[PDB]
Amino acid sequence: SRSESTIENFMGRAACVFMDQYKINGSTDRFAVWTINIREMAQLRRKCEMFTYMRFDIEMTMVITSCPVLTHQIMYVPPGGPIPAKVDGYEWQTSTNPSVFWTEGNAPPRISIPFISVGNAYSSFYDGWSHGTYGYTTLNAMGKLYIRHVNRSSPHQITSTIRVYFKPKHIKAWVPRPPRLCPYINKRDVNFVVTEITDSRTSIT
Amino acid sequence: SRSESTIENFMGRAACVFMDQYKINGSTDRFAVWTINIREMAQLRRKCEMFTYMRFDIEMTMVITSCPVLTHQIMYVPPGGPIPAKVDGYEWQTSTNPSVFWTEGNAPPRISIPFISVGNAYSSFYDGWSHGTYGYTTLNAMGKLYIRHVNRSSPHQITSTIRVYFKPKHIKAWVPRPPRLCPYINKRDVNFVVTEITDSRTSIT
Amino acid sequence: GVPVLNTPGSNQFLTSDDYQSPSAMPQFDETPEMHIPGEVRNLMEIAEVDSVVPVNNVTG
Amino acid sequence: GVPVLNTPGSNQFLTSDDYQSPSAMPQFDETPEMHIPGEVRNLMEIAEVDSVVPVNNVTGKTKSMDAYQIPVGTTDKTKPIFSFQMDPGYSSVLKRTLLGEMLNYYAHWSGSVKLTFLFCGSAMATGKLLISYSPPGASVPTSRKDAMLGTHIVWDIGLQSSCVLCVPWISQSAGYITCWYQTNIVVPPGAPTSCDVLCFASACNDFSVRLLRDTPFMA
Amino acid sequence: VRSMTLGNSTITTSANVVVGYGEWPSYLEDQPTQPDVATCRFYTLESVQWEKTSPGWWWKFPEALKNMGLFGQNMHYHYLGRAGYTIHVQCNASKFHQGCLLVVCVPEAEMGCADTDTTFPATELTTEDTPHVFTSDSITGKKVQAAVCNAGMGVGVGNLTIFPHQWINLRTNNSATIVIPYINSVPMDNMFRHYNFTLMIIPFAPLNFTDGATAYVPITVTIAPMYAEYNGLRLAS
Amino acid sequence: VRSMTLGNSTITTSANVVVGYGEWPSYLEDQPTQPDVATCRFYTLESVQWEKTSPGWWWKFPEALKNMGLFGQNMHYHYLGRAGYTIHVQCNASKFHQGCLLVVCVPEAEMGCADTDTTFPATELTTEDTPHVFTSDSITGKKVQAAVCNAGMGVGVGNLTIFPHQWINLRTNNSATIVIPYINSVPMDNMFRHYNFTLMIIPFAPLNFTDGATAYVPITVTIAPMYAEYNGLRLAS
Repeated sequence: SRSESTIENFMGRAACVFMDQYKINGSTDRFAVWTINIREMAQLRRKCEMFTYMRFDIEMTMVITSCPVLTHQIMYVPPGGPIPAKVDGYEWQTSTNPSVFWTEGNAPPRISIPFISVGNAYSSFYDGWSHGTYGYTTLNAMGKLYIRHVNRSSPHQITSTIRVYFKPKHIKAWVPRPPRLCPYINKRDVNFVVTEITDSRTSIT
Repeated sequence: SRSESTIENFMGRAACVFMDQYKINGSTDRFAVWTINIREMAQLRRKCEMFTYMRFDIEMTMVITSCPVLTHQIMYVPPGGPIPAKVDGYEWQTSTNPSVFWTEGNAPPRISIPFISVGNAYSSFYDGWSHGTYGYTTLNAMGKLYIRHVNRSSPHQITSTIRVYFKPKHIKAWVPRPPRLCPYINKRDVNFVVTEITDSRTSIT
Repeated sequence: GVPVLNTPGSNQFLTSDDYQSPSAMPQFDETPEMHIPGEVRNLMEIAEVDSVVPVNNVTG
Repeated sequence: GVPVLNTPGSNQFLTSDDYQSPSAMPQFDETPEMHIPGEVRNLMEIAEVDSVVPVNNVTGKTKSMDAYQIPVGTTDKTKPIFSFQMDPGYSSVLKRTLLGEMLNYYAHWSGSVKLTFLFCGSAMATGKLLISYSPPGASVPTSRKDAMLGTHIVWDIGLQSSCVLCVPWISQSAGYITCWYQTNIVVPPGAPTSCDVLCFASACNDFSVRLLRDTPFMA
Repeated sequence: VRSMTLGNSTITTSANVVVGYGEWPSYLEDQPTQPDVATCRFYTLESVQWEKTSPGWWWKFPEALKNMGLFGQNMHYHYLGRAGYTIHVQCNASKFHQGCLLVVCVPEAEMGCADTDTTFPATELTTEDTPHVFTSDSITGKKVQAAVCNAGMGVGVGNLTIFPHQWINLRTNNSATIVIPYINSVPMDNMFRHYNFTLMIIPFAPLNFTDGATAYVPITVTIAPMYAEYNGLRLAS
Repeated sequence: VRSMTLGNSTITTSANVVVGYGEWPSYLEDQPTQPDVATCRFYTLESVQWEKTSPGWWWKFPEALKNMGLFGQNMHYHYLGRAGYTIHVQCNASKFHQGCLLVVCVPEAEMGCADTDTTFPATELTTEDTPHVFTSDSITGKKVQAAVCNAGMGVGVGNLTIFPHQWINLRTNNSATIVIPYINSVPMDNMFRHYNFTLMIIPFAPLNFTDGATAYVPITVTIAPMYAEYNGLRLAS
């Protein structure tokens, strides 16, 4: 009767973790970056922060709109990959960086990322230093997701908005952890404001 | 020879239970709600009111028209789900609420809903109180169906009309009930005007 | 992959079709079926029940 | 080739689908799995762990350690010591525990809640406290006598320091659990009179949870 | 003319028993306490005066047993419950009396208000021991639309023979026995706010007699809650 | 009252041992050298003064064993390492003292800075042998947010009983023993820059006594690094 209380049923469901737009013609506003992390959405972050160590594969499904036939390149760089600094940068042509070519009107593109960490599990919490900077390790680095129009130009001005749906797959988790009481201040650190344990009451009876 | 007189052959067939339109740009007219009930269509309501308790799965097929490539989100909230109050409300991004992303020109979208009641069957009739309000229970609650354009904007004004086809699946029914004589006054209650049993006749012979 | 031809009738919504559909919530665990008296498997079980016939349906 | 018909539902992105997907880097050889202690296969393994219940969550002190401490010993016997609604969801006492925070992810849950009361007073102190549970339909007892005429347990504090009770029918007007001075805290000249009681709520080994939803805690 | 006892009560009783939907009442975190002693005893309601102009009556159960001793008492103490309700109807009419009754149970008999726009205030449906009479014509106000030819539900009163029913024809028999095996979706419900079935007695052929006979025929309704069980008050282990 | 020896050290010791996550510490191009002799000996820290107003304490390991003899010495010589850390806590309180402690280990206990905008300068987390105390109210500056009701981590302090923990109730027992089988993703990490777990001791029921007793209760923490191993300094074959 508790089948749905499993980690796969709990953690594994797609959520719209990244909203961004990118123009087709005109500098740095012509592509979208999104360094992949589990700390983007505050609702998904509270779930991944119940476990200290997690191990899962990633299946992403991009949802691209627009405002000719438009073709989009969604290039995924591995954690050691070269990052483009301009829409025309040579780094888009790298063979090592897998990319999908999706033209508008078809089913949305789907790309699947394995467990790419150097260690044995991703860390939700890191009590330690890089040297440095506290709470950051390069073991839970999952790459970036560079997205652009492959079209050279358009007579009209076209602005394309992309939604990324992040779904963990084959989730494995270790070391349970209490759910977070305080709200989130920043997306990189664990800093908090001292909050009350629970809503108050008039008396003890 | 009576194979077609079965409940599956009788109850299980798709009917256009909800017609609504929703503009793409401009407040509350930019999405469609439709709380899911069997009391919408008067022809389908007369059939579901022949049985006191019913148990079925739901397969819906939306039919979306319009007047760029348009993409639509059909978000289904479970009976405990958060409901959006605006087109841009955060509730559209909830992972828990399953949604389909359908772009125009492809086969129409189809979503299937299991038996989601807390009890063991949906009630066509409830002789009792919520405390309250008579004839209403939360056991035969099936959710809502929020539908919008995922496109941020369009230069032209686009109005999209959606038709929902509701087909019960794997129907199971209990406790037969006489078919309703009187017409329907309201979609929530069972109130009626006293009508004659049958059309009159000149004499008894 | 395998060679495939799309026959006429692809990408149409026949209202009376009986195809398997993708479930919205596969994870959802449905309530187990319970015995309720009065299982209705056929509608001729309803028509086989006697009912009073309004023979004296004169105009008054 | 083979004749194929595209059914309705082709070329759609159902967000909750479970199709096999083409991997970005098939060549990549994943790190072999290693044994890490604490494998989590179910979330009811989290809810089955006892956690301290903030019974004393009065308006002044819900940002200190005094929210957990039930003050006993200083002290009329007419008014109960504490009283709180039993349901974990939508009850400020059990709303934010290991048990309650897991149950706020699920629309429907049915099970039993186990309460454990720990007496944190001196070893020389002694007395009796009457813990009464009232069923969901029944009204809260007004006196110790009406609490005694029901489901209760007279907990001798000098004898045993922990009192465990498993409450049934906790699922979604719920049950009330109360405590009464049956006997004042009898103390020698050396030991301090005022004592504290801690509570521990956890799963009573069932807890089936059915319809996952979004938590009402994070905005 | 066998007379069956049950508890501290006894009634004298055509031994044709109608079992509702062919199923006999049966029993069944969660822990139900069932009181076998008492409760099952026959609860004889007050007799009703059936006359030439009587259109009908209805009772809503379990709420009609609200004040009937321990069974009604248990309804207050226990949040949840379920029962089986053997119902005996004995017309007690002379040979020189003619008439025909439909004794039917109609589970989940949701009724409609007279003024369609507004709803009735919760007491037009049921008073505990006293029945609610139907009406011969349409009515108005915030009370249940109690016109026969519709039985308050909007369906035809002639084809209301699909529920568990019995025919009392004073020419043939004066007795009826119906068994109603707790029809509900949820296994236990609150008796106070939920009406499981509605025993309604409708005269199809009206009562008739000559001038010397008694002007009425008193109909007696007797209810025995069978296999009643509730929730467990005491703490689990 | 069995007293267990281990190395050149001996401690006198309710023999209830809590094994963290039900797993006992175990061993395991790459070549690890493990020092069985020494290291495993008990390292008794300085006792802490527990008072009526004491909010709590925490230690970060392995860095709290930075100066503890050969084990701390090995941390400098070897780049990588792992250990098992049997922890003994003995309150040593009289019968006339009352109180309740939570002794919990909390692996990967990342803490938050008081001033949210800025980060702490690496020494507010840990000093080697001396503990860091919590605070009763909120604080400000570039130090760890050490307010109990949050335990520095943002979670509730009541539902912090999910980690490997032990309850010290001076009414019942004055001792605690926790075994922490090296929880980490990578099999070996640098002890200096990574804190594997944070032993924090939190009084839920405060210390109380009458005027004649000693105004404090000294809590003694004892750590034995079990199954410690490091990397191989010498060249492979």
